Amino acid sequence: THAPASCLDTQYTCDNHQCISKNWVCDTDNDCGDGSDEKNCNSTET
Ligand SMILES: [Ca+2]
Repeated sequence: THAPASCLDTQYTCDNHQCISKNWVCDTDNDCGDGSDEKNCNSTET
């Protein structure tokens, strides 16, 4: 019994509850607007 996450399976759930592609997460461009997809990442890209 798997628990279905928010948004699509291949989608990411931003802090703003936005549903973007998981391939957009931490791609050095804020997709969620608030940039939560970029904030949830561990790299010194600045
Ligand atoms: Ca992004």
